[PDB]
Amino acid sequence: APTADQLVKGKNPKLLVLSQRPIVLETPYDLLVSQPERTPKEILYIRNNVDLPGYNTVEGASLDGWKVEVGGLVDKPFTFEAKELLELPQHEVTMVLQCSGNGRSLFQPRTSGNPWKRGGVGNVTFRGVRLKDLLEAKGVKLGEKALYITAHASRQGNAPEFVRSVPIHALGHALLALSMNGEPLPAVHGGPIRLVFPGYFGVNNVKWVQKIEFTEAENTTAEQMPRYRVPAIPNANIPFLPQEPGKTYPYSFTNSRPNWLVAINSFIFAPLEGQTVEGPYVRVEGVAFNDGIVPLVSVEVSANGGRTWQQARLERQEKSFGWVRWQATLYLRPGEHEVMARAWDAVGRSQPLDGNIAWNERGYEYNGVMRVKFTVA
Amino acid sequence: APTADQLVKGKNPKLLVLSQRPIVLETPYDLLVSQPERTPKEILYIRNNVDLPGYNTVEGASLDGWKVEVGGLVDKPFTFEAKELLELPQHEVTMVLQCSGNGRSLFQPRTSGNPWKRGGVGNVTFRGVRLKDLLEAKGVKLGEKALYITAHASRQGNAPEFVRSVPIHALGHALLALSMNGEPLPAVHGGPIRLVFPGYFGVNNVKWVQKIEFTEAENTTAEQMPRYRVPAIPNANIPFLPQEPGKTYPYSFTNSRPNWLVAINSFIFAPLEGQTVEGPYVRVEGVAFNDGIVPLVSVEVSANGGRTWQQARLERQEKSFGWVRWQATLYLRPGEHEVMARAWDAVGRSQPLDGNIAWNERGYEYNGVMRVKFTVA
Ligand code: MSS
Ligand code: MSS
Repeated sequence: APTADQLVKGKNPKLLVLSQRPIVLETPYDLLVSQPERTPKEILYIRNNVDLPGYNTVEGASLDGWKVEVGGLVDKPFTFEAKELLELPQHEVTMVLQCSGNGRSLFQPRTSGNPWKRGGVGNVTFRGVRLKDLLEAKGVKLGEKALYITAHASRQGNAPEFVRSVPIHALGHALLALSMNGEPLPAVHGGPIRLVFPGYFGVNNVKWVQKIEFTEAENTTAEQMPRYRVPAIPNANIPFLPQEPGKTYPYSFTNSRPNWLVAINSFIFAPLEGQTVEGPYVRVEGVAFNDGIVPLVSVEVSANGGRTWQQARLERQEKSFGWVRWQATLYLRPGEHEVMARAWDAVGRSQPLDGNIAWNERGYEYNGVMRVKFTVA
Repeated sequence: APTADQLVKGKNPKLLVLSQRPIVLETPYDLLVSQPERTPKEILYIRNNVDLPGYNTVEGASLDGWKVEVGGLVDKPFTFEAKELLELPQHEVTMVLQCSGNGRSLFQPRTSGNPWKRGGVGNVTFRGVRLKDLLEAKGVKLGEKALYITAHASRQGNAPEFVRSVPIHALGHALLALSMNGEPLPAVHGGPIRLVFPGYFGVNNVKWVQKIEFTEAENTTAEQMPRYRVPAIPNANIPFLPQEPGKTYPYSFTNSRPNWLVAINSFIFAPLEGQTVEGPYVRVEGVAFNDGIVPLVSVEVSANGGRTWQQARLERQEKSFGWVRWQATLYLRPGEHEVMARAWDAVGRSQPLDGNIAWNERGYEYNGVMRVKFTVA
């Protein structure tokens, strides 16, 4: 019954309320496509597993008294006040912030969790201090056994824990974010301080970060195992181990992998589903992205069910954690049509033609080839 | 100075001698493409790391007295005579047998190791007893901590060890091979008994198998670490972690993955490089394969540098560990042309447009898009 603006001060009233407690808001697709360069805080999706009491606003939060512990496998563990970061060199990164569960509702049969369509994604700029720059300023060196960064959320207001482990390789780009889109980081988006890992799924970008621990192993909390994992052959070159749709899987550390690197994807922004569009030359537009480790090589479109794929034009060629706009202009005769889009990156990653092959019981990492049916007048 | 037939009795004299000691023979490409359904023993490539004395023939070897130990994390370790397998249910599998290093010479700058072009591959049928069927017949159950199959070669004739670990998930298809292409398994191809893992690189298919050990960890031999590995983020969804070409990498268990699942690939068999072919309709032929876990979705060809990709026709649609033949008939005007081929499978795997992005100092897992330049008359 409450609208998004009543749950979170300053949110657009049209955001879809997937959950009140905890707070989960989805961007309507028509609103998402209206901001193809950068998703503003008024429409950016929300997914809390754990609400921090009083942080349910798009307004900034005070850094005053916000202490962060840095420990585990470092030579000299230390605590810093967030305000110290104001004096350190700052960097910004434009990145796709996407929920592990975005696309969940496209799996069949229905999976468990927030029933996202494609509105659990945004493209935003975070600004703050690189974690490696803070360690350098403090004169701290990582231990040889440090294989993970394990980030813990604040538990202020008697909140449950929220603990995520990412690979130590994420230290290269890890960012203590103080700002989003040039403004104070919204409280509801993890203000006053969020640890962001560019090119990693949203779950890993810990809002209200209070502890940063260098660990030899993945943390053993529920939020790390069995949740936020997909079936896999560990350290083998297959994106996931396909399973029978609808079957429960016995998740362990040794037969499943975490939601970490953002799955390669492309979204069609124009035309929209069921739209009538004019003339014979139809300009198909969208966005594409990967985990930012390598550049995209192509985004390709098919209007003949994959018999032929046509290279689209990309807005930029260089790799990015942020999405890249694309367009392909197709000659189409009047009547019903269907266009599909697929991304292809420099290490050969692409999208499955049938996204349901990735069926998993909590419905993570959907990246099936997007199809749009429309009419040419 | 010795020809292939002088190093290994019954090999075609035209095989390329890459190494005498140990024995490494490469199939010339024109000979490989001449057998597009099944590679015969007369032309099949050889790569020994460790020669077993007297096993340098295409002739079969006696099973008499060949004892295999099965141990580690099983309830009831046991030893069996290879001849026992004659009485057990047998299965056969057609599979791509490809060296980890196939394509090595296409990396730039030059890497270390056997300078394969594309002739370190064959498509063969192995027949014997599934390892899981032997465990079932013997009434043996795997321990909960069994995470690897660790296969040891015979050390008869004072030979050095050869020890490979694969994931326990490989138990599903693991095969104790007694025959190849309907004949006694050639001694030089691991007769009288070879443990084969369909869809895994050649290195893992241990010739002259003497011990099969279920282990909690990868073995710590030189042949497991640092050799036969590529840089990676362990348990993250990227086929490898790209590195600067020509730079030495500090391989460990925690920053690199083994050569395990066969990398998705496609080879163009017709036309051949620099060939003149007739008329306007050019029939491009080749083979494609992956690790057999999922079907291919398409093989696609481009004659315009990737601006458009055209779906080829596949010989078969069902998944296979063996290669699948494909053909695309292209309308081409007279003059110089270049055709590229790319495979795409059901989980979205494809090939990098520039294979050199995978540069690694021992030159493993090359799978760059193959290009063939030819003339249309
Ligand atoms: N602290 C914290 N953080 C955090 C959380 C919680 O709950 N808490 N969630 C997750 C998730 S889950 Mo799924 O994978 S997506 C997601 C994200 C979201 O973001 P935004 O809300 O800002 O949009 O966040 C992330 N982070
Ligand atoms: N026992 C044994 N096994 C074995 C060896 C040795 O040395 N030893 N080598 C490897 C390798 S390395 Mo590279 O990844 S390839 C390969 C293969 C081959 O096979 P053939 O010769 O039958 O073709 O084998 C495999 N196995």
